[PDB]
Amino acid sequence: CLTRSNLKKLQEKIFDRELNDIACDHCLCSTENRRDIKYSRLWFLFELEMSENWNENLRLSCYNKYVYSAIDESWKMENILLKEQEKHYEYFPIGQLLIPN
Amino acid sequence: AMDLRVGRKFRIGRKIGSGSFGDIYHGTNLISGEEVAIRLESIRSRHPQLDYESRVYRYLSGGVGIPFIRWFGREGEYNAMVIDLLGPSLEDLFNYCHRRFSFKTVIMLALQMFCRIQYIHGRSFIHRDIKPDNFLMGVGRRGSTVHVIDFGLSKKYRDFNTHRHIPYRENKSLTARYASVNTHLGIEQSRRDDLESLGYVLIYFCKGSLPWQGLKATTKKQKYDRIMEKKLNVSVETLCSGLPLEFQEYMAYCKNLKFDEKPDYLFLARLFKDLSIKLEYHNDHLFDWTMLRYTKAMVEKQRDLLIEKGTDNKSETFNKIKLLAMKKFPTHFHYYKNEDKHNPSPEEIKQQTILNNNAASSLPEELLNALDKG
Ligand SMILES: [Zn+2]
Repeated sequence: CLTRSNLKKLQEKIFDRELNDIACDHCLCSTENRRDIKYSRLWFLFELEMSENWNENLRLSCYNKYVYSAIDESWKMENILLKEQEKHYEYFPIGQLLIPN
Repeated sequence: AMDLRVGRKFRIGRKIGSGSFGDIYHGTNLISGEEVAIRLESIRSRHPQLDYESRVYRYLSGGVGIPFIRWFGREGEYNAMVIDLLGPSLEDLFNYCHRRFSFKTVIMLALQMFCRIQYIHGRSFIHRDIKPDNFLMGVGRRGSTVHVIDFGLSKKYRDFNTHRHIPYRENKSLTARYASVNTHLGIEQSRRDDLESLGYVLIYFCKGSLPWQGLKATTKKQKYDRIMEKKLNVSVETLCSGLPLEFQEYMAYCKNLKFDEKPDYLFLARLFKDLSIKLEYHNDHLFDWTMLRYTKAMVEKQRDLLIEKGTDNKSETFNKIKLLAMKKFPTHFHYYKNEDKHNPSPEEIKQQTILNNNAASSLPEELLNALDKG
């Protein structure tokens, strides 16, 4: 079931794996970058939008692998970059997410 | 234990947002793997609204920028609403850009907000709660599209079988920062009040503050009174001092609207769209945070290059990164001047471009590759 105590234990382990279990040389994913922002949304929902390999974004390649996939190996997340450019929405230049070497 | 699910289709992930007396969680569809946002509201709340706005989203379904509800229902102690994942709010992106937006971004944002509001009005609804926090960007390829959330205070302003407006009322209960002047007076909220509130947000974007902000008083009641005394007293010209005249013309138009008359949305669209033409802004879908996030990422990866072959700082380092991006896109970044009490011409605004082109940053060897970037 879904209780308050269940949500606490779920969030605790996530932030434990979020603190010191994300092991990559990516700059945005680094712990130093998260100290910079008190509003975690700007990091988790805006800066993880960037792509290091130009295939998956950081929330899929780095976060999903170290935080979610470690808790549950079967935890599924899709590649939102593979999605279509839907007609109603304003055009999104994908070049803004691609990190230049 | 570590597998908490909602609606038997979505699993709960990390906590991303905390609404008033409510929580927002990132989630994924168990079958397709699509990312979703999960809103949780406890049943033991004095003012539940999640069920109500759940009905509103589904009624406003099929509109651009209107979050499609994937599932609503009850889960144990909580009411659970599941929508498609959205990016940060404009208030979040405001803080990201250190609470100052370029003239370009403001106009680009204004043009998107105009359509969002008009659509909601076109479905016989008014929002009644317009603030930067209620506008979110999408994630992925929806990142350019502005979305609208929080319809807890939303209300129908007209019947459906007939387009007859709600009657004029008073003493309606008085968000003090962006509320309409008539909202302070207890007058019923209308379509005009939404657009007026929107104007307060746009002016707030340019200046980074409002006249009623930062007012002091001994008795706390006087604190609230001074703000109301401020909104009614301040003239439109003073309100939009260092801004282009288009802003003043907007606020003057909205405050002159009758209680029941329909706004000229196309006029508001053209008014700022004409301004962007004067300011030589192009439709390239490049916001301030877009270019800042890119420039920041471009600079930081060059660190690794230097190494292999070798909180006070944040206000200083962002300033260095903002300046470098300002040099890279000199035509895009135009800002409001604090000193100015007059409405600047497009020339003075386009004068900043030359200044941004002839700008110098601190970083040496790093900027050398930034020159090599081209
Ligand atoms: Zn990484």
